[PDB]
Amino acid sequence: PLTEVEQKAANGVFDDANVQNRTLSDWDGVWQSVYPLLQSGKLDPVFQKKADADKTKTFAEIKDYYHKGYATDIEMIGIEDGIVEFHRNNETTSCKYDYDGYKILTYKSGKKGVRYLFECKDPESKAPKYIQFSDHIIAPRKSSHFHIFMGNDSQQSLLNEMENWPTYYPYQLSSEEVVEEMMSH
Ligand SMILES: [Zn+2]
Ligand SMILES: [Zn+2]
Ligand SMILES: [Zn+2]
Ligand SMILES: [Zn+2]
Repeated sequence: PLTEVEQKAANGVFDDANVQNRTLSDWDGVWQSVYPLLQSGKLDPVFQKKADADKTKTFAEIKDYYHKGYATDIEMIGIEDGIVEFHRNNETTSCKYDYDGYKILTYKSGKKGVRYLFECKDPESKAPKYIQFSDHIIAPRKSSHFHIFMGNDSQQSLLNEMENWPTYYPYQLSSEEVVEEMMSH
């Protein structure tokens, strides 16, 4: 239903006074890394239509951007009931994360983002200690796909990465369904 104002927001325009707190369950769902769709060339039409409206960019450099961009080996995230399970190699880790606010970011492009931060306070879980969802939303609302940044250093390091953003769409969707979305977008 996306409003028109929620849309200048997704594009990185918003007043820092409009961001609001979100909860872990904006991101409940079972979810699939779109990386394998990069790798089998399933996403090219996206990177195509994009070099078609960017004269600074060739199909080549765009693809290379999303390659470095989506690379993860967390194949699959499942989030539900306060817990986040990561699937890397026929083995999950999970942890009951705790909301720890949001950082507002301004990118080198003058453009802005909000990372909604969480942390694992479980001594006994083996999940990443620090996670940050960023999903182009600034206020409570169910995600449609998201970037998650994850690490065990601090929050600030993650805040520092602009290089990698493993990107997740819902498991329901077909490859055909995923690309469709990244165009109508
Ligand atoms: Zn501020
Ligand atoms: Zn698995
Ligand atoms: Zn993004
Ligand atoms: Zn989308």
